[PDB]
Amino acid sequence: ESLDSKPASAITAAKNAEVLKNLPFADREEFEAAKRGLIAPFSGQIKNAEGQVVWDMGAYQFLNDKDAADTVNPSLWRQAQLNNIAGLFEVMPKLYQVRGLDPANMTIIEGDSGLVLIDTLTTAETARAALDLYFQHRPKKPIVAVVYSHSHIDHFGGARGIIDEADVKAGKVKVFAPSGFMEHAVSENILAGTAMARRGQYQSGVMVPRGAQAQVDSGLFKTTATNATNTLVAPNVLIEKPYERHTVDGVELEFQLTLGSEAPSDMNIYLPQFKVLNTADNAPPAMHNLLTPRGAEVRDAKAWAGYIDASLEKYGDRTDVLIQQHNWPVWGGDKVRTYLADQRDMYAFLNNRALNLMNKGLTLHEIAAEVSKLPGELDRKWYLRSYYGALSTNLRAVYQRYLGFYDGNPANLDPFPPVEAGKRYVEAMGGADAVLKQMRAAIDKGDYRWAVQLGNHLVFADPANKDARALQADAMEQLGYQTENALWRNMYMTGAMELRHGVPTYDSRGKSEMGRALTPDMFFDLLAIRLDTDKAVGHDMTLNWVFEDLKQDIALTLRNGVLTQRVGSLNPKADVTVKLTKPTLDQIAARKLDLPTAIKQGTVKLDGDGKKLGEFFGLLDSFSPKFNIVELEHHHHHH
Amino acid sequence: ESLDSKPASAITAAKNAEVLKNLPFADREEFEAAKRGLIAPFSGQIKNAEGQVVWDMGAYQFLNDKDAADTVNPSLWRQAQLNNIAGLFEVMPKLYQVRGLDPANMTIIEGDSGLVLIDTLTTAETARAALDLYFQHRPKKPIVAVVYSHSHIDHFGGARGIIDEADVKAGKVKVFAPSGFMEHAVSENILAGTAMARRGQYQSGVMVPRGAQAQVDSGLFKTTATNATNTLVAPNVLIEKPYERHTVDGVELEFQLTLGSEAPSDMNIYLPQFKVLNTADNAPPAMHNLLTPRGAEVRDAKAWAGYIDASLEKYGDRTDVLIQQHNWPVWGGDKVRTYLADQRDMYAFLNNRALNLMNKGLTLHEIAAEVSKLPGELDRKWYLRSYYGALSTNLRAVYQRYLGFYDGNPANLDPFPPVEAGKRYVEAMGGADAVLKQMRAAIDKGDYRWAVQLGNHLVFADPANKDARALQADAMEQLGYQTENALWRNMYMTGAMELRHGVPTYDSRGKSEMGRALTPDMFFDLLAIRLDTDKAVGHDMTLNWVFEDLKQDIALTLRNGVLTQRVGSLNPKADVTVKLTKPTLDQIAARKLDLPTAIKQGTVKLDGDGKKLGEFFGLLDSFSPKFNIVELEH
Ligand SMILES: [Zn+2]
Ligand SMILES: [Zn+2]
Ligand SMILES: [Zn+2]
Ligand SMILES: [Zn+2]
Repeated sequence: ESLDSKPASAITAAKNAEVLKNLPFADREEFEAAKRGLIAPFSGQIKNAEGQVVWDMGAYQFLNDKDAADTVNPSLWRQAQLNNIAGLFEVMPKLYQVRGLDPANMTIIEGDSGLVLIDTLTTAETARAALDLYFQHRPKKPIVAVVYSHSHIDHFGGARGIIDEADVKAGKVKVFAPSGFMEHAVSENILAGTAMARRGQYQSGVMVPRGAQAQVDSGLFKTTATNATNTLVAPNVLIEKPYERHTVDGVELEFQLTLGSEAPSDMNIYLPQFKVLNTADNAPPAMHNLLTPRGAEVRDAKAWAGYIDASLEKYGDRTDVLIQQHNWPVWGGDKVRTYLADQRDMYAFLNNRALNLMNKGLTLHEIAAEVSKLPGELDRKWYLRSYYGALSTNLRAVYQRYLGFYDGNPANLDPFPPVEAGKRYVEAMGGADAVLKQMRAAIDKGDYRWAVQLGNHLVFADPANKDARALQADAMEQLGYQTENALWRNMYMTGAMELRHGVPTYDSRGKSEMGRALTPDMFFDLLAIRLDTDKAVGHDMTLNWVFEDLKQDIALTLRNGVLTQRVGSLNPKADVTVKLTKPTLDQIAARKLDLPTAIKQGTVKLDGDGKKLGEFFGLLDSFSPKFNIVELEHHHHHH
Repeated sequence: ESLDSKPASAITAAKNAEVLKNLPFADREEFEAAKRGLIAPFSGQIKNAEGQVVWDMGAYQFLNDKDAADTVNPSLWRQAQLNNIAGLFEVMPKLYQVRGLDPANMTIIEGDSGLVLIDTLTTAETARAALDLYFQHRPKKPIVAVVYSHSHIDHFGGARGIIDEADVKAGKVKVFAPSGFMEHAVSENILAGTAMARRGQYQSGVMVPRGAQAQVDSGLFKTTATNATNTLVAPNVLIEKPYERHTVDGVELEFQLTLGSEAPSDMNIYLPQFKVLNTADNAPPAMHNLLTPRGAEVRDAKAWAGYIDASLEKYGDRTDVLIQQHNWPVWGGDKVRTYLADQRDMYAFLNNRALNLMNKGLTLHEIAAEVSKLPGELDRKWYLRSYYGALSTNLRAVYQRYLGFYDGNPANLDPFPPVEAGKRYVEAMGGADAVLKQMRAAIDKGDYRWAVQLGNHLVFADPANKDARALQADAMEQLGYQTENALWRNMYMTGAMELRHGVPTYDSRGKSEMGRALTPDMFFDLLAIRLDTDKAVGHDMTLNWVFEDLKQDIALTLRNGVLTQRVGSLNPKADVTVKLTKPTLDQIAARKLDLPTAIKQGTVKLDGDGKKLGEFFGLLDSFSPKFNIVELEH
């Protein structure tokens, strides 16, 4: 059994050939839209400080001016080609966009004295690159203001690389963000940080080679930035009312809060002076995720449809061009009004259809199996295809939002862990060889979906079974070859690769500077996650923390291996009281500055039992950024 | 193969016998607490208008003064006994509680002129009964004010039976509720209404007989009310700030918002004049659900722990007795301070431990499998046992909240529907007979957990396989006999019963009057759910609605079988414009008043294509309250 990337099976090739026949030949419409306003193309590379590649559009040349290969869904191939169109774009005079230099776009508005930006891209490196491409064709001006459209890393991530933290803290640079920005940005990207960043590798397929038999696109972007720096700079002005009008450097900004739709902290930006609506990631030219593969809170499709309709009503009649923080604009009022109506209907359908079927007694997987397509004319639009969000996943996500993972059947009340279930199922099926025979029967039949279910049990029962791994990877690859969903392709390709070759050595948060924006409260919330309860039991203690810089008191309590904190108060009977600054704390937990060294230097001043502070830091776990996904967890010692 | 309730197997009996040996003998402490302040006991029956039984404490006599049977977990049996203590209770002079006459409790505060209530129970029938028991021991006075502690049916459900809708709309009666009350009450109880009410029958085990081999308790209550009326009356004062002080009829009410913890719209009520904290359902004497079996939005354990700590700081030093909207109070500042600290730690552990393991790469079921108990002293408290919320479920729920149902493994990206998976698994295992052989092996071994997994595939592959159904029910019954979790027992017992005898004829929302509180916006949100997309495709239309009573305009749009609405606006080119009142609309959709009849009467006035309005109503589905859970649909 081979570990090599197999060609498309006859079944796969035939399946893709049939997709070619049934695609809307409306063609060039989105190509003309993606090309319109192109000032300077980009096909090059973005490198980091150490000369490592961060971004590379050149890797995708195989897509340009060529027809779809048998190993890639033709509809997916079309989207991939559109996403190859990168560079600096002029929407209108004074209104620019840098697209395809990062997963997200950067909107640049030319003000009276400087520049007003909508989003800062994913990394410092890509943010800098995007701004440099802009400065190659437009005069050098300072950044006067920044808008964070939502709490997603691809929008706030590159902030520090282009703006100064001190200028934001001073109010010199206005940084706008929707209600609940930090809370949600830190929960998603920091608190559940390690899990998300790793799961995200499957979503983007970053470590998978670029080619017709591997990584081709990610639906709303190509892939993610490698070997780069994620940053976080807290906003200065928060959008709290449903609508807020603010003018900065002679630029009229009209914010529409869209909380709990695409992101927990989210908003649209209307530009009155331009007759342009920036729909952030609320209406991209593909079905978005109600539940993201990387892992984040469920999204509300009802609210999402409501917010879209609100934009269509409030701005639809005064918008000449719709711009987004992913992909190309939509030109002309007529087209924008149709687009928004179509977008709204898609989210409303996802919600209402699932609730209709839920109330009929259908469970998550029954619902996903019964709704095969978008209704009426929605199935005929290019901008509504499941390139990013999957119809099945989104239907399952509505079920999750309203009811949860549990289907109501008590036989599913207490599922076994994958290894325990794997061993039992393999035995029940006649042992390893019997499952391998059935896997081969399924692959021959072209039932790749069943073969992956079969193989997963075997791989989890015995990760040392090489035939099981090769067959599992072969079936996933064929599934990836067939899928129109870019994210599903990426997940399947990553899975295939990791089954065959193991997990590649890469950490998305390696160079991450997001921990700087963290308040002491946020910081202790992370320590509460890091704390090893098993080790911490029998070590009840109270630690008081006084931040001389922030004039903030935190009462930390460790009880029964559980860490809780109180902001603004101090415990009178605290085992220890720690006097320091936020920077000093950062260094100690990041293992940059040693504890007795800080006491020696006088940066840390203790009152009471200092041993207790040392033992507290000894109870904290350190999360490895690598973890097995397609096979069981790498243990550690012998079992 | 038999359809009869089997006795406990030797394995089951032995397993339960061992539980008896290892339980905290702190006994009487919770019994003294549950009995304290009992004015008048209740063991009787509550009946509806038609003389049908609604509530019956008498059905649980088997628990009283008897030791746990073979067929019931002893820790569960203890809880069941405590939950049998029902009636009228005095916490303090002017402060009363009616407990065990409904799933929830009713708090009665005696004001200057009348009564100030905290919650109205689940149904009109139980609310009335509870208030009558109170009036048998205390003077007759009017209800001056009502507090809805949260958006749960067991708290707002009996409102109409004890208060007047007109008095609330007029401001004569003050009705307090936390921020987002109606939105969340309607979403949970109405929009996902049918699914929730039906799933709830498994959670409560309402249709399962009461006995040592069947329904015994529901952890925070006995079960739910049968053949009764759920009501909904909209509040008139909404608590929007984190803390709000309001005084009504000389009663000082201090509200603490606890949004997104136990319920999306939720709050605690501090009573300054009494030195009493009402923790609603935020700190009951059992682990609560982060994910409810009946189906609702995930709960935030982080926020939940944060809110508890905030109560402990803000009121802990000024509280003599803690009262709750389920179960008995906790007496004395020292005990209340320990309780709240314990409660907070439980929720914080659930969140933090799961996040710790999530970041270690553990998936939902691996996390549930690795954490077997609460840490340190938390495992030693009676009030922290998994009688209601399950530790496994709650850990799985934290994973759900942060990451979702999908574990990140692409082999689980597109699971087959139960029938398709059932057929494939059964075939893969050597066909029906081979699975039955393996099921029998599992049951003999006492591996009931594996037998239910095996049998589910078979029952879904062929629901006509009688041996598969009987064996599946037998295994679930044994699982029910073993469990400390009351909710899990109820679910297993309901499953067993329905596998053996099919779905009983009962609807929890049969007599429901909740649709009255619905705004036209809310009403059209329900119609959007009811709309049959398949039938509606090719019937694009625009319908304008003008409510003469409310002075509200609604623009309805049906496009590609998708129903959307705009509040406060009208479409100029609408296919039809409907002029009516909210009451008139209610009757048409409830099929009480016919369309041409309303036009004849002049209650419905049309402008444009009236045929289109008739075809619109023809596109609406009607949800049957009955649906198969433990076998394939119908
Ligand atoms: Zn986004
Ligand atoms: Zn984005
Ligand atoms: Zn309740
Ligand atoms: Zn509740």
